[PDB]
Amino acid sequence: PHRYRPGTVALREIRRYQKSTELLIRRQPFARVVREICLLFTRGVDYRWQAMALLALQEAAEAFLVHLLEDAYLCSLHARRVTLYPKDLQLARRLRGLQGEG
Amino acid sequence: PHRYRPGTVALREIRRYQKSTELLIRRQPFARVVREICLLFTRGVDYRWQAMALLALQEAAEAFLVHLLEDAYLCSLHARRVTLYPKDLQLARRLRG
Amino acid sequence: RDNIQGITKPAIRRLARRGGVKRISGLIYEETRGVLKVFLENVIRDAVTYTEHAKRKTVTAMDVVYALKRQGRTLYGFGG
Amino acid sequence: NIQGITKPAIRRLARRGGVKRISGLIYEETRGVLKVFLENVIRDAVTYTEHAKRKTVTAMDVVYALKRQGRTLYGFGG
Amino acid sequence: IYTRSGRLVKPPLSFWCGEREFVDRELNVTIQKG
Amino acid sequence: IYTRSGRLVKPPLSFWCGEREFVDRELNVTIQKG
Amino acid sequence: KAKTRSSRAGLQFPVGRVHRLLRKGNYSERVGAGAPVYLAAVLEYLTAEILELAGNAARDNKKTRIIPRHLQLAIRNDEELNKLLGRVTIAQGGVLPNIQAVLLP
Amino acid sequence: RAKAKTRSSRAGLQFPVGRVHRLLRKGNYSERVGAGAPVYLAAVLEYLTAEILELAGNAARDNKKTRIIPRHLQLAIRNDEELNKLLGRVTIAQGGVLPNIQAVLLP
Amino acid sequence: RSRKESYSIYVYKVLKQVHPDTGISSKAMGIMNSFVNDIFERIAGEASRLAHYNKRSTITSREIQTAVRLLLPGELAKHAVSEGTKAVTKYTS
Amino acid sequence: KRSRKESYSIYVYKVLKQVHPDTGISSKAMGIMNSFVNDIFERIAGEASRLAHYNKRSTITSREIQTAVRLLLPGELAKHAVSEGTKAVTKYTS
DNA sequence: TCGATGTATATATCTGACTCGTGCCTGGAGACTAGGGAGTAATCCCCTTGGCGGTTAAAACGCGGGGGACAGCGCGTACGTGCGTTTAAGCGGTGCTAGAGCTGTCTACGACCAATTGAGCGGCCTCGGCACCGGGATTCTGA
DNA sequence: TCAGAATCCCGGTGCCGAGGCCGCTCAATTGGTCGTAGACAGCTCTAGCACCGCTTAAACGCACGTACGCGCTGTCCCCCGCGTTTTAACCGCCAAGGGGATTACTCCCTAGTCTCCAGGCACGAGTCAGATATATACATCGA
Repeated sequence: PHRYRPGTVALREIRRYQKSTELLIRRQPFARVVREICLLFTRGVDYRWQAMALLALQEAAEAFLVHLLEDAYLCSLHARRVTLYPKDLQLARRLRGLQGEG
Repeated sequence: PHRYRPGTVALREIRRYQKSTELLIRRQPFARVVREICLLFTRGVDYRWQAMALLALQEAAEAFLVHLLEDAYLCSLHARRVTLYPKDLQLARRLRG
Repeated sequence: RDNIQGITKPAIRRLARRGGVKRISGLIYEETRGVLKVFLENVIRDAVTYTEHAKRKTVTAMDVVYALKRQGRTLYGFGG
Repeated sequence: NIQGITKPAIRRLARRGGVKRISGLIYEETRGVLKVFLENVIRDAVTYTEHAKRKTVTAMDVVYALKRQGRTLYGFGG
Repeated sequence: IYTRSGRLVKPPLSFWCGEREFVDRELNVTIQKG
Repeated sequence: IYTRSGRLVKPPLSFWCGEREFVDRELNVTIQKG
Repeated sequence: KAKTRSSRAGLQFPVGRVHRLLRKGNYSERVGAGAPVYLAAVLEYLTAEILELAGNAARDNKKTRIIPRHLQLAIRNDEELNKLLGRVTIAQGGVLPNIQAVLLP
Repeated sequence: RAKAKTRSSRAGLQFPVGRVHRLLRKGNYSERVGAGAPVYLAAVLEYLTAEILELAGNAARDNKKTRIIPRHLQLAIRNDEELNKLLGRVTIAQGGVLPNIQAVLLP
Repeated sequence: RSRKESYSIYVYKVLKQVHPDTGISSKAMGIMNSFVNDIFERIAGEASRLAHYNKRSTITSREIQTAVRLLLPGELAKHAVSEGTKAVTKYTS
Repeated sequence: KRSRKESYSIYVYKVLKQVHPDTGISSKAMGIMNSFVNDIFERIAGEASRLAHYNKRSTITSREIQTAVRLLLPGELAKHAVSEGTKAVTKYTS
């Protein structure tokens, strides 16, 4: 039968996903996570969330994650590797810390 | 005779220069460099620098360079080398910029 | 099923693909989930503080905008 | 006179940064980085002192330029 | 290690590994870890 | 490419490599390479 | 008769509204006459540059309506304009398509 | 008229309250300012100053020196979990760096 | 309801002026609104700080020029100062 | 003679003689204290002004300063700052 | 080097929001007082020369060698990839109510201001932490 | 393990910077108007949350394969560590005037207001890109 080589399918995914602008995380689970975190922070008070606020939060989180993964893969390529590794994320967050953390 | 193995003097230098807090760049060359840059920027109009104006600039430059070198060496040790290479500075400036 | 597991492996893979990543290790997902959790914690705490100062019992999309702007990442397209 | 920043001085700065081994090409890169940083800071300081219709750049202008650039500086300023 | 106020001062934590100081609505600090 | 104003729009340059634009009191740009 | 201050200077952006924002925005005790017109001129020039780039990007995409994707493509492809908006994220803007040469076989 | 008591004395604070109130009005922050805002701000400032000074004095005493110097200030500030984050983007004149040699280099 | 003032007519006018046969959707138009507001905030804040640093209580035409010099980079700054000077010169007449 | 320049040197010294009575302070350290106090004051006042403006008000009350403190200080510092400020304002009210 | 197997672009073909249009308020255009800048002016101080010069502490050049480190070859495992389930997201319509959002309206509150007067600046000045002067020590490396 | 040699401790000296002291002078406290900002009630109506049915994408297993990362050549080369010569930074120093920085002054430009009016804002009406079916040059593994 037919079977693509390992890697030539991920390139198509990269090209497809750098072209579109739709959100990548499922909407409902992200809203549930946001509600849980807000409830845990506010200690039992039920706060209502607008429809637009969840969307804005999801957009910001997705952009931040994409940029962080870009920097992590930059580090991985610097280390003479093509695989993203957990230490790469830690190094990327360390190089742009308290100034860029917030 | 007596000859220390390579490397064991770097650690002593590191401790000696980290314990103390003085400036690590001579005043006159840095002042001349700053004046040259200001003269080139202003394009021909002489500018006078106060006594404390040069000191603050030197302090800021020294602190920035020290922190950048720390980040670059961290990048190198991630890259599994003990030597600070030029590409490490470029990576450090790219990631935090 | 814990909520933080709602961000599944395919979602992280798609985010990495948008980020240019070609190959992914099996231990990335937990670290990414932790980073997302801490970012959400910070932003939501700031937004809830902004809302509570206004004597409101529901948070709006504008409060999230000020929270993100204060944290350092300005957002465009939601009023300011 | 960018050569005024001597080679041992870069070594001393690296030693204060915990650097144990230095390549031979690091010095030119460090000189370039120092030059660009100084260019930006001096540009902002010169603009600040120009707005005040002054002819001597004071430490306050340098402090304000550094604060605007992102790195606050304590001490100087009185 | 304590202060006059009483906050437990310790050497700075490693945020890059997930360690953080959680803060709630009532400002009660909960020390977290990676 | 040129704008209706007349300035030359250029792709972003590798600032980490030292490439930089020179400004002056005349605000005349000068592309500088690293 | 009535003559708007925006039309006197040939400015599309308002001058009265900008002056009101400057006065009511607790920026300073007093504001001069030329500050609102200068602000309006600068804002109009920046908006015009953004719109030129966005329109060219939209034309290159075989469209006639400007969208966040076009604004993101135009803003991040100009150096002088990317630096000004470096710390800004644009909703539904995507990313600039690039793949590092090492990955390409 | 009777005797006059400073607002710092009334509130039991060492930092000035009239000066903070004047700086709030003259700084163009809002059209009007309340009456408890300067007291609140002065209390916060005094707490922060006391924390910094106490840590600096402890660091100076650990060095067998009876005078606080910028090196002592840097040592106090950079060894705190929260105070480091509050002053993360700040360079202190004549402060040096924390002694930190990583374990990989050690023979 | 309540009036919600925004830079709508002006943005559409500039789009008409510079690209005669194109339109802008709602999302991109709100993005442009936010961009204009952000730039105005930046310039006004820098001008206020410049006015306070020299112990002055007036935002003259000079202060905005120096704020534009400080914030906008390079050619953008040059063209912005040129256009602003042209506009104020035209207004004075 | 010369023009008066205002600084927090005397108040910082007064606070110093409350936690370490036998310890002095240099001049550069005094300047650093002045700069730090001014920076923190500017941060708090700016955040209070922004919070007042976002709610369409024209008054910086103690509530705005309290919220700015809650926003600008991490964790234990924030908690202790709110506690001390509330205590000081309560003592002032009487 | 070609067959063809998935395929993601081009080719034609029906449909809901952006740009029209118009009420209609609510926010923009003009004279005139008064404090904030512009221009002026003697004064002193600090900054840059233009030099003094000398001294001594870095800086530069050179040589020997020891350890990084880069290229390269081997093993094994794990993360990529295609195919058969099942599980929770997405869409649409109901509905109920919590809660934003606009209006009325006074009341406590902060701006404004003459008048004192004492806290907080500036200039002086001793003396004691502190840096510097000189004299014995534990840790690294060849034998 | 023994032998150089750099470092820290220890005591004695001279110094200049830092705590008080005195004098003085602006600005903060006391005390009292006077507009008005917003805190409190009241009402409308509008989105937000919970639910019910129906239609479809992640999860878990299974077989290659190629990325990588210690381990040994290997080797080689280049960056320390030290010695010897060079040089220029820096510390006291005369000086003197350009420009900051006064005071310190004296004389001309925007804010608030009342009168008038038009230009953006909100509320209805009409299609271009979104989606649906071919189709079709891409390109890419395996012989």
